[PDB]
Amino acid sequence: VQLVESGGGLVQPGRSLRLSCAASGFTFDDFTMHWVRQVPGKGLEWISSINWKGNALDYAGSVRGRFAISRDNAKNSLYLQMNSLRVEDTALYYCAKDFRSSSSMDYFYYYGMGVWGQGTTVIVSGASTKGPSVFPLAPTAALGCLVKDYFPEPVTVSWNSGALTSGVHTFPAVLQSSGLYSLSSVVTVPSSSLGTQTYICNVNHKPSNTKVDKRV
Amino acid sequence: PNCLNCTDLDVALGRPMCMGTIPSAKASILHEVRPVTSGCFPIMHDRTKIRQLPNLLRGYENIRLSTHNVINAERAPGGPYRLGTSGSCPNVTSRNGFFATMAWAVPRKTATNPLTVEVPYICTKGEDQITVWGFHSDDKTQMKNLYGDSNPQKFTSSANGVTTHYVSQIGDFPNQTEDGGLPQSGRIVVDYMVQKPGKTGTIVYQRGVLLPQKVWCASGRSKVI
Amino acid sequence: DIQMTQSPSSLSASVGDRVTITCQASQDIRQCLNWYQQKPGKPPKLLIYDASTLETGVPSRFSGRGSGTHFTFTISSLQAEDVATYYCQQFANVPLAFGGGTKVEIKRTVAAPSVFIFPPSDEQLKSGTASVVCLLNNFYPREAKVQWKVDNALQSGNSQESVTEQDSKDSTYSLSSTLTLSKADYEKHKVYACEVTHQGLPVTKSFNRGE
Ligand SMILES: *[C@@H]1O[C@H](CO)[C@@H](O[C@@H]2O[C@H](CO)[C@@H](O[C@@H]3O[C@H](CO)[C@@H](O)[C@H](O)[C@@H]3O)[C@H](O)[C@H]2NC(C)=O)[C@H](O)[C@H]1NC(C)=O
Ligand SMILES: *[C@@H]1O[C@H](CO[C@@H]2O[C@H](CO)[C@@H](O[C@@H]3O[C@H](CO)[C@@H](O)[C@H](O)[C@@H]3O)[C@H](O)[C@H]2NC(C)=O)[C@@H](O)[C@H](O)[C@H]1NC(C)=O
Repeated sequence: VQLVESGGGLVQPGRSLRLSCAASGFTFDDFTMHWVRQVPGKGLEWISSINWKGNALDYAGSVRGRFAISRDNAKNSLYLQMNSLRVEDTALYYCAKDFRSSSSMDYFYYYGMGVWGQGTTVIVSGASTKGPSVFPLAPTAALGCLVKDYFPEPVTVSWNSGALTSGVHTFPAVLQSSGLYSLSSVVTVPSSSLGTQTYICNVNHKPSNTKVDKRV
Repeated sequence: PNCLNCTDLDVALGRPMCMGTIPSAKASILHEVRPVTSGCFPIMHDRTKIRQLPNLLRGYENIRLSTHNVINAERAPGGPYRLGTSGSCPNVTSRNGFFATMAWAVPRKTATNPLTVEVPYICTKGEDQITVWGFHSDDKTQMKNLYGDSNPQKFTSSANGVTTHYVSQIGDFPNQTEDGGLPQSGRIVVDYMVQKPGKTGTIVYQRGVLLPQKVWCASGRSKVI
Repeated sequence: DIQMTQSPSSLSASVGDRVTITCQASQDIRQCLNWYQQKPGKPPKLLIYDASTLETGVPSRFSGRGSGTHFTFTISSLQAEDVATYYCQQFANVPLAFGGGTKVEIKRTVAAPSVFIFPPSDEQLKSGTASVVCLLNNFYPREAKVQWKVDNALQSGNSQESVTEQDSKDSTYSLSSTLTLSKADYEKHKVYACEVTHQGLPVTKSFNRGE
């Protein structure tokens, strides 16, 4: 069972955007589908829920009249068309499967949400996208990369292109006084592996299309 | 039958929580000239003769509901169908339920031709079989969400030589009377056809049909006062 | 609307302790509650549904109990990988409400943080800004005081911190302090030192400009 959220990014307040949830691994047209957002730092907030058909739609009050939920049982995709966006729509939007194949058709088709996706980041802001600057951290030993001056969140840092995950510490971003973000990523490596071992960090910022991933 | 809250027509419809052991009696009193359901999904009862179903049932000394479904509703003509439930019909294990006598053949969406179904006499050698059926109809925009047709749907059943017709209603639904009290968008019409021993029943239908599952097997005669 | 008053707000307990979380409802839901665990920065996994039944694969030390308006979630023996933010959620009414959440962290021994220092790189001083980094790695408790010292002088307001969550294994934290200066200010002083204050370690890791 997989749930993949896509389409989240930087948008103006009041404009439109649409997320897509591509499902696979189970009979999508039998279950009711959910939407839950989580603004960074706070907890889970339910957005909307569509049943196995498109006949029944439920909306939380904060989004009623602005958002629209839909689904395609052929291409097993859940949709959420958000309109008249507000800055407090900035959150991490989760796509959720309801465990029960309840053909309620009236009410109560929502239950324990068994399966969740990894979410997509939505930040409603009228600010400038800024592409990150990647600086190394000069060195059992310890090394890392420094990513400075970027907007908005998030950013992805990989080490040895995903092979090296042991002893990795990627710190939460710090919103600097200028309005840009700055985090750091370090990994502890033995002192034997300075020769014969090159350590490389994968820094990618999708809003600025600025990946070019560089070596330490 | 020691069961609670549940009216006589309510048991006659197979409403959840009103499945129960039906005793036999050789004398019966008639106390409801207008049988009333306090439970299951809202019904436009006067559209058909459905009100006289339980009073017809008591006329038989021995009455019992079929243990197995008369048909399996998922593979009926017209594409695979889901089996319907509802919140107005609380199943003690699930906030949703429905009649045990019928099924909601709701398509997985295109206009369809009239579909024909024969109904067997699965009941025993001599007991008269009452077959209960019906159709749902909602307003225009939900008929589109539910079915592939916002036009009125055609229905007709035939058994024992009695050939009836029906046509569903869209919009302007009467308020919700004699139900579970939860605000719905659509309405339900219920009718029954009786099948003599050995004979079959026929039902021609379109989108919105309620296919039967549990049919009555009634025998004997009970005096009525 | 039904408000989920989840409690506690945040707790801490040693490994093996009994952890208990209560969730009240303002109105009767009667079974339609279920508990989620937050793997940090990762999805929610369902542990308890219908307030007492146990999900496929989740261990036996997790238990839920309650009905009506009072519900109880209990971890019989707290483990280190249980560090998470747990959420209750009622699905008895058409609007869905999630509890405020409870942060779970491990009470362990005192761990001394490994201290390293990183000067501003050749690439960064090309721009005209200097960012000096001091790493506090794998320590407990969370509280730690680090003060920057430039040519034997305390700075204030020139740096920012970022702490990782408690790691699923070894139940420690890791801290990053980022001293930021203009290149005009970085080449006016020479010795940069990082003085930390913890229980396990006064310790200073310093570097000289370009050595
Ligand atoms: C409350 O609703 C449930 C769900 O409709 C009713 O339970 C039904 O129980 C029957 C008893 O034989 C189950 O039978 C078989 O289960 C398999 C596997 O799910 C299914 O594929 C077969 O078609 C057959 O029905 C059945 O699981 C279950 N119904 C469904 C649709 O799964 C129950 O009778 C209702 N009333 C109560 C519990 O009072
Ligand atoms: C059953 O019918 C419902 C319509 O009935 C009324 O609908 C109006 C909604 O505007 C409400 O009536 C109010 O009544 C006051 C006097 O009692 C008026 O002064 C006031 O202005 C307002 O009109 C009320 O909610 C409701 N009352 C009653 C007794 O029904 C309709 O809304 C439902 O959907 C329908 N339900 C079904 C299942 O068909």
